[PDB]
Amino acid sequence: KQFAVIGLGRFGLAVCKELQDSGSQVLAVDINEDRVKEAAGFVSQAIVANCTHEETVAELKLDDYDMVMIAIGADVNASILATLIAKEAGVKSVWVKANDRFQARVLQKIGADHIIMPERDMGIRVARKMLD
Amino acid sequence: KQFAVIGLGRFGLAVCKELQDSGSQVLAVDINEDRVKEAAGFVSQAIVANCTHEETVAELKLDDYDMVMIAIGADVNASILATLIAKEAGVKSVWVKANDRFQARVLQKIGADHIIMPERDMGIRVARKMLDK
Amino acid sequence: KQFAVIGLGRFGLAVCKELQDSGSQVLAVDINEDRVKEAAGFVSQAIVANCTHEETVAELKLDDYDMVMIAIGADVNASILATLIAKEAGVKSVWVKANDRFQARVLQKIGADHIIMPERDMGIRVARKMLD
Amino acid sequence: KQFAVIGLGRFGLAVCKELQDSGSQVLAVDINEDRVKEAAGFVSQAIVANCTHEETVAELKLDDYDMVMIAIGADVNASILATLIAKEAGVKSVWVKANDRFQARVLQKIGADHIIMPERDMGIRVARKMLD
Amino acid sequence: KQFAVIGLGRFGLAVCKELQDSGSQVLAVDINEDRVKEAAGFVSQAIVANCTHEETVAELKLDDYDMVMIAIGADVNASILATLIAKEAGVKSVWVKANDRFQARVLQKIGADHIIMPERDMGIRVARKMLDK
Amino acid sequence: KQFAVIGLGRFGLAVCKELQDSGSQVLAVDINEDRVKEAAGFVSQAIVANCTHEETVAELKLDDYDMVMIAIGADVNASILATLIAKEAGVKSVWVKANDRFQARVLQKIGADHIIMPERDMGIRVARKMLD
Amino acid sequence: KQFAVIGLGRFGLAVCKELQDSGSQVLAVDINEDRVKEAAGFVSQAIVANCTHEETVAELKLDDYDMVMIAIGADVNASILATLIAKEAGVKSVWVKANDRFQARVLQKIGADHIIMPERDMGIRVARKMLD
Amino acid sequence: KQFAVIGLGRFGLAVCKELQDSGSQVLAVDINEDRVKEAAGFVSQAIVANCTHEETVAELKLDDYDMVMIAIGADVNASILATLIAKEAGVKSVWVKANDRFQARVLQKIGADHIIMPERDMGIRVARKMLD
Amino acid sequence: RGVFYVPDGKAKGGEPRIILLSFLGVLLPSAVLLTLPVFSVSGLSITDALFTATSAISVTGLGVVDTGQHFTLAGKILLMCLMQIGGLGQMTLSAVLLYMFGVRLSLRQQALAQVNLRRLVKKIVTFALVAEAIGFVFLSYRWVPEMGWQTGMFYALFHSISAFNNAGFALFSDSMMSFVNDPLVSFTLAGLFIFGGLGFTVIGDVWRHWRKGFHFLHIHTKIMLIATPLLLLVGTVLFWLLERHNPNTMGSLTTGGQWLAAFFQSASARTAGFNSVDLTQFTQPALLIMIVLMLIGAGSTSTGGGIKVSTFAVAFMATWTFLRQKKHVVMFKRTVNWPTVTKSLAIIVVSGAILTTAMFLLMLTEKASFDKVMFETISAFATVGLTAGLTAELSEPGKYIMIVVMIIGRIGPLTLAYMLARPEPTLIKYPEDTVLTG
Amino acid sequence: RGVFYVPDGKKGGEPRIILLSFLGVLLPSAVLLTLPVFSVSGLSITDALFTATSAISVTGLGVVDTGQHFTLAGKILLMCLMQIGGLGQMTLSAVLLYMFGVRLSLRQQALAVNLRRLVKKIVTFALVAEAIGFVFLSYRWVPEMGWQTGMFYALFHSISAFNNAGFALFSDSMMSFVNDPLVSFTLAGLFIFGGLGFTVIGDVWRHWRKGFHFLHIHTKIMLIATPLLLLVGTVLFWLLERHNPNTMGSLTTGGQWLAAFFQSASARTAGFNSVDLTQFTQPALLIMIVLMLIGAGSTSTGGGIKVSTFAVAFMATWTFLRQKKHVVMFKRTVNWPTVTKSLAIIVVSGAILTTAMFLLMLTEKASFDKVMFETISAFATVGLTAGLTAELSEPGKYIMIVVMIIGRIGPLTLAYMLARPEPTLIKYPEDTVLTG
Ligand SMILES: Nc1ncnc2c1ncn2[C@@H]1O[C@H](COP(=O)(O)OP(=O)(O)O)[C@@H](O)[C@H]1O
Ligand SMILES: Nc1ncnc2c1ncn2[C@@H]1O[C@H](COP(=O)(O)OP(=O)(O)O)[C@@H](O)[C@H]1O
Ligand SMILES: Nc1ncnc2c1ncn2[C@@H]1O[C@H](COP(=O)(O)OP(=O)(O)O)[C@@H](O)[C@H]1O
Ligand SMILES: Nc1ncnc2c1ncn2[C@@H]1O[C@H](COP(=O)(O)OP(=O)(O)O)[C@@H](O)[C@H]1O
Ligand SMILES: [K+]
Ligand SMILES: [K+]
Ligand SMILES: [Mg+2]
Ligand SMILES: [Mg+2]
Repeated sequence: KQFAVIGLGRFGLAVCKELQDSGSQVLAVDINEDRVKEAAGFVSQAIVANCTHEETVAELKLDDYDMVMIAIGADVNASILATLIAKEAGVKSVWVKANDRFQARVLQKIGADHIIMPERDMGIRVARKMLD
Repeated sequence: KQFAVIGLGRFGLAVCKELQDSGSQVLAVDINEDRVKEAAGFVSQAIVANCTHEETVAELKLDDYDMVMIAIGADVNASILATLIAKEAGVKSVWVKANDRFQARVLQKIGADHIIMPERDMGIRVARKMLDK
Repeated sequence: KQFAVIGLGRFGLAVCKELQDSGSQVLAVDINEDRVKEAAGFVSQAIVANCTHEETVAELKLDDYDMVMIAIGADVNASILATLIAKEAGVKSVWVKANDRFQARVLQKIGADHIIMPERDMGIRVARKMLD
Repeated sequence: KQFAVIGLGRFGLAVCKELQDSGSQVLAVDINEDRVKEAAGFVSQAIVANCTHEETVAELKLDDYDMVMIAIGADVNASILATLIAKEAGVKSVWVKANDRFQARVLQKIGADHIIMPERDMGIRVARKMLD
Repeated sequence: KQFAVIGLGRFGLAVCKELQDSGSQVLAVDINEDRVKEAAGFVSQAIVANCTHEETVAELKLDDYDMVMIAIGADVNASILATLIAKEAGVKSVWVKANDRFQARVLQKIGADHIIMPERDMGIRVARKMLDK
Repeated sequence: KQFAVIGLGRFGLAVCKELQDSGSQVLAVDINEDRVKEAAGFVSQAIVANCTHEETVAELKLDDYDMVMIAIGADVNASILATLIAKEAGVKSVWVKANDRFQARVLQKIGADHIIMPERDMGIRVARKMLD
Repeated sequence: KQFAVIGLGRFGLAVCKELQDSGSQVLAVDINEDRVKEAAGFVSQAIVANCTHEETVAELKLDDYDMVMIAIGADVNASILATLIAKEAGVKSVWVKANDRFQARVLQKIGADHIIMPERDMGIRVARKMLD
Repeated sequence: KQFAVIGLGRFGLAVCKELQDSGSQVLAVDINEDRVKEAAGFVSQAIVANCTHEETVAELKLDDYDMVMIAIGADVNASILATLIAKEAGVKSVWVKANDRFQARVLQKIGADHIIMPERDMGIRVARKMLD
Repeated sequence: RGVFYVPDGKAKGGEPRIILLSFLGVLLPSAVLLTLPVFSVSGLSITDALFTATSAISVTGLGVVDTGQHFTLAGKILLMCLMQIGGLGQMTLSAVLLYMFGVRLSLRQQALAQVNLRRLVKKIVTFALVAEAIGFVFLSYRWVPEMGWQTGMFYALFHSISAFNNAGFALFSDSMMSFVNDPLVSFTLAGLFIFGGLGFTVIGDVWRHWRKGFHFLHIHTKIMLIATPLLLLVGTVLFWLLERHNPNTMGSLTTGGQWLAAFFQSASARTAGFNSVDLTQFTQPALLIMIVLMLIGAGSTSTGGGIKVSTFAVAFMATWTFLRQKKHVVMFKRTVNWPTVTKSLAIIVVSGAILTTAMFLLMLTEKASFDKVMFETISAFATVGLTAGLTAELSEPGKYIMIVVMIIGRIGPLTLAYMLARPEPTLIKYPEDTVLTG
Repeated sequence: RGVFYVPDGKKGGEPRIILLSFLGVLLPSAVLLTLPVFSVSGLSITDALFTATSAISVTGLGVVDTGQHFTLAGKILLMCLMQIGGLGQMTLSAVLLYMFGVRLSLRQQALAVNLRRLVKKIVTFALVAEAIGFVFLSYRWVPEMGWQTGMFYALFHSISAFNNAGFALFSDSMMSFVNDPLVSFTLAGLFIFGGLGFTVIGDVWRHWRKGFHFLHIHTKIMLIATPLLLLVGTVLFWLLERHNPNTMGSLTTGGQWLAAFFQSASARTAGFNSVDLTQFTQPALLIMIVLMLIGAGSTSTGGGIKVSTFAVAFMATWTFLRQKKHVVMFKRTVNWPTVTKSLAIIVVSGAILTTAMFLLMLTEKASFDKVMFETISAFATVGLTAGLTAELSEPGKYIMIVVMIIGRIGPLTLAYMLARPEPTLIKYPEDTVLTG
């Protein structure tokens, strides 16, 4: 019902658009204001915030939301740190977007619920769609 | 079924994994010798080449394969040029990976049979999976 | 008879000079402010803008202009994307300067009405000039 | 109608193509062997040689030819030197391609008969085609 | 006194050289064989291996060592991953060098006992020498 | 006890912080203005200047200060030039950070009074800590 | 007695310093104003001018100076054009500082009296000094 | 009678040419394969190597040669490193080419016996030739 | 704590809209309230109530009617609340917008490469009450014995609020004329609008970092801590010199009374409104000096002012930099960037343009000497409220114009500051051409 | 031809040239005016130096009557002095602008018409305009005054009007010609053209065929603002003075409009007053003060801050109020340094005017409107008096002299100090200061 997306890049914006189409309350959070404005009309609430900062995450009650997406791809360190703050903040389900396999090993092994590497996953399915 | 993969990045290597594990024979092309050596371990044929040159693409005989995959991500010029060369060669079906919508519509004008944009497609499917349907 | 010249390199200034001297009003667009200042002397209106942005082209109102020249030579991506955006903006006639035959076929397939290759065309005409 | 072309770039290949189509015997010189092989099928005679090397030019006997094309674009210094050697050898009429106005001014002041600037001339003539 | 050093960089060699001169048994691990040979004459035992591979670390038996030093600076992601493996292997004390404060803040939340930022630590420690010269 | 710290990087700021906290006035110099702003809060005086130019160092009056620290890490050439110019300026005690053994020996030959290699020294003293 | 040097780089500034210390009136001309400021104290008259421009060279009466030095090194076309304009203007003796063998060959073909190759002449000189 | 030249630029090629034409035996060391090949047409021994690494310096035994000439021009750091390692090896006499005065004085502090600045030396010598 | 904000949506400054509606959102309900006969003994006209409501919300203190008599006890309390809303409301509102402006700046810096708002508001309210409490007890020390327990506290608490808020409203027929030689009230009021017109940022910075010393204070704090005593000193000395020999207003005082009157007028010139001495019989050279003082105003985040002291300080040292032809404007070893220099210069030129049209209009609607017209226009625009006699004889069209001047002068410089901060971005830019100036 | 210059050597240096030129022309004139050959009765040192300052600064303010107190030799001296003031200021500004453009072009080349003919064109334009004014004025004054008196007054007043000096040979300046249109438009055209600027005249001369669109930005700004300023001044002066019996109430409908237009045109740094300013109402006095501040064109004979400066300030204020990123005039962006120059000129002029007004109210005892009007007139070089110049004291004369000197050279000097300041090798950190 209530969803939170951190990082409003290509992957984050795409998630928000479908989540709003299904009539669900989605929270979009991003460090860059310019990207928040792009997703402002596609989400219920749009906030410019730094999810690396522990106190900022505390105020935005992410534990109330059912699912949380960390969709930061450029900074390998920021995604790892944002995931670790979300888990200690009390988020039950944390989904993390990983760009490389080395990061995916860390995120899974520190306790992230779901690990998503967009380039690999279509790599599997595009092959499957060619096969059949 | 024989498949051709152009580009040996994260996407191309995943395609090679799945296709080889599915029992098919694939040919892998990349410009960097480091990536083709890793791919040579499992692919049927691994060749280092540039797919933006007409003669090199003609030597590879891409027209034999029913499905040709282009996985050039960083260089949009290389992706568009390789797609154009493959289409001019006479390959029946072309699948190309695109990073943004402008590249997607340029590939649409060129005539790529199927265009895959991993970021937005995973956004769509992850949203669907969160919606539990 | 209004013209729009996008790209103010060596080709663009020559086109603007020959167009203005013929009594027709032209619009000059470039990202380099120095070249816009150079063209501003003899051009009816000169604008510092990026034509690879779809919103920038929309407010430029290139659809009003009868014919649009895209004279971006160095950046192939800029030429391709400007041609695509101009065609998607519903402009009647698009003329594009191409630096390579691979670029020429791409521009033709996008939908550019006339494609100019300076080195090839000048070569053909110089060879013809040698005959007579 | 006997002609010679020095340098087999895009402009040089176009000149050779059109001039062979017109039905005249030509000799093409280029420092790179691959372009000589590409143009050998079209041109009457193609020899791999350097025209900044004076005894090579003397062997080539360029003074027999009515008109000569020097179409070296990348190296301005090579173009000026080739023009000087061609003029010293006794060529009645020399035509040289210039990429920049400074090179064109140097070439005119040293004594080149005709100066071809592909971008500008195409600029005026494309604009003239635009008018009608 | 049992010690292990992970990553034979500039910081790694300095740790290995000083610690061996005291008379302690030290293990030197590095992915690059060339830097292992340079440390061969300054350590008791040096093995060329990757410590981000889970199976390799079990062979090394890092649990017996009293202290482990992770001195990977170039790849911050490898430094984070190597710290997790040592903790999972049961190493009582893990010392990791951090180039940036962002990496250090992650490392503290991991559970690394000591976090070493050599450039900042010399900042106070050299400056204190200035006061009393 | 007047100190001058040239280069306000990770090492430089910590030196400035400790020196100022210990009750002494320090001078902070850096070419990156945004990095000068951070030090300007806790440093007696901060200056945006290039210390590889002789006249700039002359205007800085580094000769008055008791001790000068050069903490330029990435640019080896800049560190060498700063150390040399400081010695010509007439600084009594010069302390220079070194990132390489060849750099350290070059600085020693120039006349640097104290040479600090943070990685090597930190490794030695951390090894001492682990021993005890 | 009367010397004119165009280009106030490392070579031209040294020429000025030696010629004026010898006790002769020297004209230092450079397009960049900062170099003219640096060389202004040494030389009798310092002028910021563009010797690429024919009218400026005509106004600055270089034809009465005993010898004229063209010491532009970076731009080959600018140096060639300055030499050729100086020869056209009636300068009896023109010495040109050339950086490349192709440039030296072109200048020799033009008619420059003396050609100076800086590192090459040092090549022979230092070789002879090592030999004896 | 045995000489070693580090760096195969125009200065290095000229010094090798004159040393050979005077009848001496020279060793040419450089990093670029094309230039060491060009020197190999006439040098007694041509080795492609980097002179900033100690092991190669010890392997090719600079200490045997009486005179070593270091002609690294573009990279100041490479020239400083080559001079430092040459002095460390124990070669009696080191000659190094410097581009600017700061590099020259750093080299003098390091211990280079003779320092060559081609630009300023040409300046003085051509001024002397100008005088008489 | 949580440093975040919700973007307004699809990129021009909306803070000018926030300021404009906040001022109009309180003036209109206050205007209709004053029409009720419960607050006035005889009732007010729509124009008179609007002028009074504007003056109370703007805390200018200009009165078309006598405050002490025309208003009832309920009306006097109503005036008391409004000048809290005008002075402390702007001080809180400016601090809130300044806090949010920094938050947007901080997050954008993090993207490229402090207490919470509720906590900050508590200190602003706490500072206002404790300051008015100190003034209340000191003023009660004198007025309670003279007028009684209940009247003494009310007059003391009224004037403590008015002085701190830079309102200048007085419950006596003559504003502080009966206390020319009285130091207790003259200094208690003086301290109230000196610290009231100092800025919360200056008080807050000194409160939190006084131990580090003056050198490590913020640039804005250092400017206000030097210029305000400097302005008070030059105002006191220069008023004393030009008024010591004028028999009408200050010539009949004692030597200590000379300086007390001179200091009180200079302190109240910087947007307070109290006048220990009569301004009608106040010489022209001293009128110009007071006119300059009114324009210079109080601090940026204070209860009142015109253009602020920092705005005047930057332009003053920008001129010094220009005449010495320095590349950068420097104070306290800090460079003031060109956009800040442009803001300071733009506020002065825009204010002068507004003042000229306002001055021109008044001489058309009403007929009086120009020196009186300029003085009244500056007082309304700079929110000082010091009158020269033209206010009493104001006409109906003149009242409307003076209302607009009070509103524009109250919000103008702060609003124009934020328009310069965040202009609307454009994708189309025109070529630059040189225009001859000088 | 040759585009080159010799560097100064070793801050802005043209302010020094302007200041030394003004002082080295003022001092000899002050020395000459003490000689009794030029004055029938002789002048005091203070009065003579005040007259020299008014002549060189072409302010036209007179502590003594021009027609009576000066002899024929002195009258010719005044003509030469006001030529020097106006035409020399125009020529010096043109020469400095030419040298600035030369340095700009050379630095542009390094990064990536000659002066003599320009001076000849300035003198030719001045003589042609002055000859046209002379013949037009002689058409009227020669028949009524004689052959040689008629030519002399016509030439004198043509010189004064073109140079924007305002010196008149009658006891009351242009008071006797309120309803005469010939002299009114003859003088008006002279300081409208004289105050238009040589840059505008040259740009229209060389590029009128391409049309108004392809003219330079400064030329367009002047050609739009000058008629607009003239029209608004005429309309305001007609509206505010058509019911005042003392100035325009007794005149005819055409006469009222003629007087209003003449006052509007002469308020822009000319100095001629067809009507009396002593009996001039307060709002119209404020309007005329604003007009005097706005002044004439940049490279002209006028004074005060120039019309282009006021236009840039106006458009910048409009841009700020609309919160636009760039100041745009005629589809051209005005760069931030130019806006800063305009605003700084306004602020510095205002500060100087405030100090001067305070000093005058100290030394002299008069109402504020008179003191402010006189200060604006002296600083803006207009020279229009409101009855305070005749009652000046000696310290008042000194202060007015300083105001005239600073006003004549100030705005151009402050423009050129901003043009190329001292470079610095030491910079301090940037810190934010709250404004507004
Ligand atoms: N012209 C080309 N022909 C063949 N392969 C190419 C060409 N250009 C790039 N490639 C290869 O395609 C791969 C794509 O990598 P990248 O652009 O990083 O996307 P990803 O690695 O995410 O798939 C690269 O490893 C590169 O070696
Ligand atoms: N995205 C863009 N939008 C508009 N103009 C552009 C863009 N990219 C490049 N240009 C302009 O197009 C011109 C073509 O560049 P260049 O290759 O130098 O021209 P030429 O072919 O004459 O050499 C450049 O001057 C550049 O300013
Ligand atoms: N020539 C110079 N003069 C003064 N300061 C310099 C100069 N060159 C570099 N610096 C400063 O020295 C600092 C050193 O930073 P860096 O090289 O990243 O080392 P660290 O890892 O200690 O930050 C840089 O912030 C840079 O601004
Ligand atoms: N580390 C190095 N070891 C050996 N040779 C080098 C090294 N670095 C540069 N060189 C050589 O020194 C030569 C000098 O280069 P360059 O400055 O371009 O020519 P020149 O010095 O003649 O102007 C180059 O040819 C280069 O190959
Ligand atoms: K007030
Ligand atoms: K005048
Ligand atoms: Mg250079
Ligand atoms: Mg070389």
